[PDB]
Amino acid sequence: STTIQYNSNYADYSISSYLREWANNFGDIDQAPAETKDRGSFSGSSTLFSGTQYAIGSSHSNPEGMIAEGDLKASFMPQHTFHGQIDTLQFGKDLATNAGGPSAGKHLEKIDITFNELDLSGEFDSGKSMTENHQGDMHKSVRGLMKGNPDPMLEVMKAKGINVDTAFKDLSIASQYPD
Ligand code: HEM
Repeated sequence: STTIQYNSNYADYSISSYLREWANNFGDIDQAPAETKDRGSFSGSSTLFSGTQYAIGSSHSNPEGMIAEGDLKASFMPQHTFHGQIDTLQFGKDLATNAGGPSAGKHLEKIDITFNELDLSGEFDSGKSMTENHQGDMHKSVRGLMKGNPDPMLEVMKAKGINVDTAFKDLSIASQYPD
């Protein structure tokens, strides 16, 4: 039931084509300095590590950013597993905080791509090991993007039957943002 909305500027792009460009400019978060490192923030919480929205900016002083929305949970130390369900995934640039500090959540100033009703799930089990907790679709695909790697997300999407090779122009589940 997933659909996609794209800026008219990325009509010649595909899901893979775009995400590879976004990730390479977002960069691997671990290779970044602690100086400029952004580990993302949760909002709609009462919580430091859960909320309805998760937004994170590039850790290499680049404009790229990402916003996930749904039922999101972070397990923190020692496993640090991102689990729950992502309904809406959005990519763009210039992450900006909403009026009311981080607590009001953040927004992207330039929206490129938006996945809707993606149904990106993942469970966490405290009794189980880290390795197996990291196999969840949600964690391994989002963590991959955080490490500037679009590949895990791309095979999760392909497993969902979503075409990641066709340009947004001719992709049936994708429509263009009115400019
Ligand atoms: C407000 C949000 C978050 C904060 C403040 C936070 C904090 C931290 C801290 C302090 C570390 C240890 C330092 C380091 O390894 O660089 C860490 C590591 C890590 N983080 Fe996060 N985290 C957050 C959310 C997330 C999310 C959403 C993911 C994945 C999608 C994630 C995945 C990881 C992983 C895989 C490690 C490896 C360290 C280990 O497993 O021992 N974290 N995080």
